Amino acid sequence: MTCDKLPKVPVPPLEEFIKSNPLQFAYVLTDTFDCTTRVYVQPARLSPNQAATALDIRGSRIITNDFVGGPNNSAILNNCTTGEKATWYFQYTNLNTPNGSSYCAYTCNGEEIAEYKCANNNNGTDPLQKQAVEVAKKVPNGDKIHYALDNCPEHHGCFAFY
Amino acid sequence: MTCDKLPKVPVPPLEEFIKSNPLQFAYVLTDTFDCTTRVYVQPARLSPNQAATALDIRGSRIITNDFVGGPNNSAILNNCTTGEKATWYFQYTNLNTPNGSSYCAYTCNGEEIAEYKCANNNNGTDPLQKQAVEVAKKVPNGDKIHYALDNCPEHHGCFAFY
Amino acid sequence: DPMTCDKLPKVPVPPLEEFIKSNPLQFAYVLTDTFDCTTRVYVQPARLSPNQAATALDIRGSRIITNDFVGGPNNSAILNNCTTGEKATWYFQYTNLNTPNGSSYCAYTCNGEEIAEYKCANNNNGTDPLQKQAVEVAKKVPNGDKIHYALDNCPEHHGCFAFY
Amino acid sequence: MTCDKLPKVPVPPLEEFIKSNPLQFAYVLTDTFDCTTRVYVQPARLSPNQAATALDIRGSRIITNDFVGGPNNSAILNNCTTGEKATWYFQYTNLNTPNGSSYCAYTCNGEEIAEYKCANNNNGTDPLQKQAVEVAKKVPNGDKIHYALDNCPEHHGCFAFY
Ligand SMILES: N#C[C@H](O)c1ccccc1Cl
Ligand SMILES: N#C[C@H](O)c1ccccc1Cl
Ligand SMILES: N#C[C@H](O)c1ccccc1Cl
Ligand SMILES: N#C[C@H](O)c1ccccc1Cl
Ligand SMILES: N#C[C@H](O)c1ccccc1Cl
Ligand SMILES: N#C[C@H](O)c1ccccc1Cl
Repeated sequence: MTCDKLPKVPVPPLEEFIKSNPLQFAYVLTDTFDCTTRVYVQPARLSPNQAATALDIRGSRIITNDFVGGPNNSAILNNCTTGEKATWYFQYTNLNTPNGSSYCAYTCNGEEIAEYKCANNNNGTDPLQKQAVEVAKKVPNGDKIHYALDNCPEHHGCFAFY
Repeated sequence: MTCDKLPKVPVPPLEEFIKSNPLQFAYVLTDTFDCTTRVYVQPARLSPNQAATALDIRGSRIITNDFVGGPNNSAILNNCTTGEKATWYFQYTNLNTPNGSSYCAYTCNGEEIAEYKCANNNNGTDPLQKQAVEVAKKVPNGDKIHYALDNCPEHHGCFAFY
Repeated sequence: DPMTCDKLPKVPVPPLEEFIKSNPLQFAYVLTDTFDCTTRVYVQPARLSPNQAATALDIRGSRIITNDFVGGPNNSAILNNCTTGEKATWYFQYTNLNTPNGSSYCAYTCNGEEIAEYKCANNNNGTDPLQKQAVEVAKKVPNGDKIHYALDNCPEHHGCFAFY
Repeated sequence: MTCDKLPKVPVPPLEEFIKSNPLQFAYVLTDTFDCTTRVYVQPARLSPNQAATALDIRGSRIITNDFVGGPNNSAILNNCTTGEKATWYFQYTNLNTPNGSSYCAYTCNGEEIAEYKCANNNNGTDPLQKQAVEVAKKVPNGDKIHYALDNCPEHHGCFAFY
């Protein structure tokens, strides 16, 4: 019921995320991540630190964050444009089931939730995702968590991009 | 000698491209693909057509194109914002060698080259890439082909994105 | 250097007289194909206009698109399409009007962080160095890859310099 | 009473016409210039001949004519689309009074009036315009001269254009 107290499941291996690509966010907190597709990328061959990268794609705009594993099943995201760091966790993951992939992740401002991202590739049918969203919405600031896919731009022949 | 007569090698399996991710374009024709990172994405689980997607990323800007195989070792790209189609070929591919990946790809305007993209993840050291560029530069419009990675924006903690 | 449309420069809108003294201009770079082969003429408000909105005329042969405009906050102009009633909020990336080498500017309207339309006008055959740097910057924002040179393969004139 | 004998007042300086912009035609002869707004444009900076241009605007359509001074207080118009020439005169002008601007202009087919255009930006209140029209109507073919602004298309937020 406070953000610091939410579940922290192990971060799955990178290949599980790459196999899930692409995902879309069904629920988010700030309207930044509305109408958004997530793609995970392995580190560049010549990258010395070997950090993987999350791509958050909204139409023709992309947000990029390198990420590396931290303590307490955290990931630390490095905004590629800004240099800003955030500590993220998974509330749960459920990748590459026979009904597809879902997960919900979050980052905190102490006991409040600063950002929330629930991703899937199965149109929101995972029963885990339903229960996770209910829990998150009761954490302080969680009232802003909303369905992210309601009035999105029309497509021009691509399924996952517009 | 003319664009319509350039080599057209078989398109590698999608897995070989995804294993190469991310790449950058070392040589391009127009200014569009300067300072750009390419990421290949598989089709969304629920996509009926199962077209894969090419992501061309330059800072906060992304250009997206679904692609499918066509005749004569072609790929037909569908621009995801416009629905415009372009027929592309590979001049050569050399993916996932012990020295990394490279390829050069092109699209024609009759006998002229309209666009050219040479990708790698090994800082331009594949000897195939140098010979391919020297050939393409001699095709009509090919004089515009240029090194694409001078004076690109500075990074903020990520190796492959900015 | 600025990475999204919402972050582009917003210079002060010059007095309308500076635009009218620049008439007519042509668009060298645009985003959609609507404003290819296009000449711009600025018109003061009609004497009897209730709101004193000036008008931008975008002329392409025998066709015209018209937008009333008025000043808004943050150096914006709010445009009112006279045919449709559609409104849009425009800014100037830069203006360089009435120099000893003529006039140029680049203006834009955003769809949030993407550029929705772009219009680089001049009357000096695209020689202003500001215009080159501006175009390069605007192309790099989301959707800016569509910005193109607008004056290739336009219809032949019949004896008028600026209209066809 | 004959078109060739109508008054031919001096063509005012272009600046006086530009200061009057925009005008509308209250009376015209043919159907062509019903529901029409007139805007005058100076020559382009790079025009070698330095001819100004009259813009006749009717919704989304425009007729354009460069014009230059000729003998007898004439203007010679050059249609920018068709190349057609016509010799025009002013019956009177009354630009930039404290009650706004009006004028009446004409072109002849010998003794007949071929086209007539009375412009104003004061809703037709200049007494000169009334007397001019009554005179022109008595010229051969002047029976066709009519009020031009009756059943005009509805507007969408602009005063002078639709
Ligand atoms: N598979 C799947 C989802 O339907 C989807 C739709 C649009 C964009 C991305 C995704 Cl994953
Ligand atoms: N590996 C590698 C390359 O150096 C590189 C640098 C920057 C962006 C992408 C790539 Cl592939
Ligand atoms: N459309 C358009 C113009 O080029 C413009 C840009 C910015 C402010 C006003 C105007 Cl009319
Ligand atoms: N002055 C000038 C330009 O060359 C020009 C050519 C054609 C139409 C308009 C303009 Cl401004
Ligand atoms: N109204 C009118 C005429 O067509 C005209 C246009 C420009 C200059 C002179 C004249 Cl008479
Ligand atoms: N001022 C004035 C006139 O009433 C007018 C109305 C509509 C279009 C143009 C003009 Cl000048």
